[PDB]
Amino acid sequence: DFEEIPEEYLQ
Amino acid sequence: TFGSGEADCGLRPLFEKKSLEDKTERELLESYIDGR
Amino acid sequence: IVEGSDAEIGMSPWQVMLFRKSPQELLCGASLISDRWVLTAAHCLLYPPWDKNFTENDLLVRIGKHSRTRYERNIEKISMLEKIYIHPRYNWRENLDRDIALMKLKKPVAFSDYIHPVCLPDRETAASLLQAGYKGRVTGWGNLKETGQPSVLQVVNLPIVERPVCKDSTRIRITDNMFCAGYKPDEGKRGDACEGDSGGPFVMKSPFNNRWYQMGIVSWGEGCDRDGKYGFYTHVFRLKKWIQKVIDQF
Ligand SMILES: NC(=[NH2+])c1ccc2[nH]c(-c3ccc[nH]c3=O)nc2c1
Ligand code: NA
Repeated sequence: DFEEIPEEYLQ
Repeated sequence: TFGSGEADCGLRPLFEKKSLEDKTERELLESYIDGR
Repeated sequence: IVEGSDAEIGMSPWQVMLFRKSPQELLCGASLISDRWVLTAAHCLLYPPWDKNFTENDLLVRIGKHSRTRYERNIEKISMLEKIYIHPRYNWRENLDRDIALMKLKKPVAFSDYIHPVCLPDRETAASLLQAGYKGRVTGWGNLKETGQPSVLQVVNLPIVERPVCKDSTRIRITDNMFCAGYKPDEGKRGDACEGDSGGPFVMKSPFNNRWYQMGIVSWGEGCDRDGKYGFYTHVFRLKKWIQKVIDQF
């Protein structure tokens, strides 16, 4: 359901 | 930060700042025994 | 939001989304009060009954949104939290009294036409706008029905209800740190916040200086848009000293 967000926001 | 907030708070870029009104704010203002 | 419409682009530039990292999901709404502070409902973060107790690391704050599920590249910003402060007397054991929380972001965010803070009210604005009959606005990406999730941010304008009416609609103890709003069964108008909307802002536009002030935070309700029931919100102006203390102490 939610699109993926850029990996640098998980870390 | 201190009380109240930022300084330019509550003035929306795409509306107040360009003197434009969203479609239902009038409803709010009309309920404060009308505001103007 | 039940019986609300699709908001407009940049209508609520202070609307913030609390996003969990794993599973990636919408948790609650929040509001942008300065370049570094976010305001939300404490129950969004800590609610022992249902083992909820999140920390900085489990959340992300998405600002500048409209769409609920898409990453709006070049429009929204994502921040991590530095600190979460819950009201020292938030009561999750009985009625969610003092349901307020502050989050400090890692880094400031730059404002845009889609990201801009809301004002917190002062004794006189509270005094002149928190009157029964006056309408406020609530926004969120929560459910559209009690038992149905929107694609865009939703908005609904509700009236404040007289305290006697709020207290006589529930068995829970109302305190002076909450207020309720909504139409009466007898006002042929509906609307309410619902699941997924907690933490978000209830705002009013001052006719004295045309600024939007946030008077409440979505706290609770029994079901969604049920007749005879109302939505309860945290009373921001009564918890404002607490707010100022943590923002000038930290
Ligand atoms: N009808 C309302 N005015 C309302 C408002 C906030 C709510 N928040 C919740 C809620 C449901 C489940 C988990 N967490 C919540 O905050 N239900 C809610 C209902
Ligand atoms: Na109702």
